Amino acid sequence: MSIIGVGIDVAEVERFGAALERTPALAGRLFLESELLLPGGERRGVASLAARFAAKEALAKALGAPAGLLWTDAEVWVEAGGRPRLRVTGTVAARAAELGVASWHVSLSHAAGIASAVVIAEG
Amino acid sequence: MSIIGVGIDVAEVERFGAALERTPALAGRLFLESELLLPGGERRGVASLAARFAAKEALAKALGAPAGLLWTDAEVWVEAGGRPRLRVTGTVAARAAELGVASWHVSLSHAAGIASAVVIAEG
Amino acid sequence: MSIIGVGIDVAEVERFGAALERTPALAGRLFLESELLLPGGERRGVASLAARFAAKEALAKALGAPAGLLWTDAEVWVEAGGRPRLRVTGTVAARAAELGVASWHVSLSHAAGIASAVVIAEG
Ligand SMILES: CC(C)(COP(=O)(O)OP(=O)(O)OC[C@H]1O[C@@H](n2cnc3c(N)ncnc32)[C@H](O)[C@@H]1OP(=O)(O)O)[C@@H](O)C(=O)NCCC(=O)NCCS
Ligand SMILES: CC(C)(COP(=O)(O)OP(=O)(O)OC[C@H]1O[C@@H](n2cnc3c(N)ncnc32)[C@H](O)[C@@H]1OP(=O)(O)O)[C@@H](O)C(=O)NCCC(=O)NCCS
Ligand SMILES: CC(C)(COP(=O)(O)OP(=O)(O)OC[C@H]1O[C@@H](n2cnc3c(N)ncnc32)[C@H](O)[C@@H]1OP(=O)(O)O)[C@@H](O)C(=O)NCCC(=O)NCCS
Ligand SMILES: [Mg+2]
Ligand SMILES: [Mg+2]
Ligand SMILES: [Mg+2]
Ligand SMILES: [Mg+2]
Ligand SMILES: [Mg+2]
Ligand SMILES: [Mg+2]
Ligand code: NA
Ligand code: NA
Ligand code: NA
Repeated sequence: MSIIGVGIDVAEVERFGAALERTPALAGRLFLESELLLPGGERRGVASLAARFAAKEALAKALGAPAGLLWTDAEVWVEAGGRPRLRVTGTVAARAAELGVASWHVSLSHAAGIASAVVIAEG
Repeated sequence: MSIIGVGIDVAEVERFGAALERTPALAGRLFLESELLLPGGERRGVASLAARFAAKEALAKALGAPAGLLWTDAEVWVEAGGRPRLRVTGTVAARAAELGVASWHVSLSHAAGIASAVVIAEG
Repeated sequence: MSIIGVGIDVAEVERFGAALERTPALAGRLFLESELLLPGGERRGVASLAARFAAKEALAKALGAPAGLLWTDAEVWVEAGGRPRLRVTGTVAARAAELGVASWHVSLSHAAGIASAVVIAEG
């Protein structure tokens, strides 16, 4: 295998929270039900959601961000140890197949009011 | 192939714009004519230029930033879909050959007053 | 080989400096003697240390951040040309072996009050 694409994205946490609050429908357009909850069942916070949004944008960049990708066709899930993972379906899986992507790698960070993500697509 | 180097760079957009304005000659030392324009023909903005500068610094880091690299020997170009790409020539191509680099991967982001880039060299 | 993990981390420089000053013992828990010095022998500054901390956090993320990793078992060292490198020992080396990691790639940046690092584990 080799690298097919890389993406980076930085989101301003305050700006992202304001966007979610402005339009009630927005959270459900960007996130699956599972992404909106913490492992315990509590509602996921704004910085953590902003990092997940950054991850989806970074994923889109790694694929050359064609038209037709659905936010909900990229899912950030979490291993027991706390590690974030990408699962792709539908439109995002189809674009990944066009490019030959077999494996996804992601990391998230949030500090100083910004949420950051890096995504590497390999295949 | 495998990874030969990775680079990251973050630039403060306001500081970068101030530098360009202070010294008229600076833009032409850092950027090719093509990089200074948008696809339509309009002049590229400061945040976008700062991200391109960050990309060139990240590229230099991926190569171990030896003396003798010219800014103008790294070019950020843009696919129809909007995706940024690196093309290397001259001094930067020669250093890349020393290390066996065959492929370049880049992504750019700008938010909250900062421009960010990640570059991976593979070969 | 292929990619085993990626990590990113962003640290607020001011917050990190305040933490070091608050607890004298903290620097020695996070850093080896060698990391606390510049090539010349002078004491390494706060932004540079914050970037090294970010690197160790990014490394931990690339390995899935299990319990039991020691800060001091990840070392940032510097090539003559100025390039940062990772050397892993003990607990961090053992976790890397569990995952099959043969090679480490790191880059650091600090601007606009934030220190950033990206780490890729390959094997
Ligand atoms: C293009 C997009 C990925 C950019 O991400 P963003 O977080 O909004 O903005 P960022 O500052 O982080 O990134 C912008 C950079 O990404 C890069 N980018 C743009 N198009 C890209 C593509 N086709 N592939 C890879 N990278 C792309 C560019 O380098 C751009 O900077 P530049 O124009 O100065 O060169 C994003 O806006 C998007 O998903 N496009 C559609 C917008 C939209 O309708 N929202 C999503 C729902 S469909
Ligand atoms: C070295 C250079 C790449 C750093 O990038 P920058 O955007 O200016 O500063 P950043 O904060 O983002 O990066 C600094 C970090 O990059 C790393 N860096 C320095 N030298 C490096 C090299 N040889 N290879 C890879 N990374 C290097 C270091 O880890 C450094 O942090 P540290 O000294 O605390 O360990 C950059 O200053 C440069 O191009 N060097 C020459 C300066 C110059 O004259 N300008 C360019 C025209 S020649
Ligand atoms: C988990 C840890 C790596 C996070 O790094 P940080 O710089 O403190 O915080 P960041 O904002 O940069 O990163 C947080 C993100 O990292 C990711 N992360 C958490 N656990 C992870 C793990 N097991 N593997 C990979 N990434 C992980 C998550 O995506 C998290 O965001 P989310 O919970 O919203 O999804 C770090 O706190 C740590 O080393 N854990 C132990 C804390 C500690 O005691 N200090 C270190 C001495 S043992
Ligand atoms: Mg963005
Ligand atoms: Mg953004
Ligand atoms: Mg820099
Ligand atoms: Mg910088
Ligand atoms: Mg962190
Ligand atoms: Mg952090
Ligand atoms: Na499916
Ligand atoms: Na040439
Ligand atoms: Na050892």
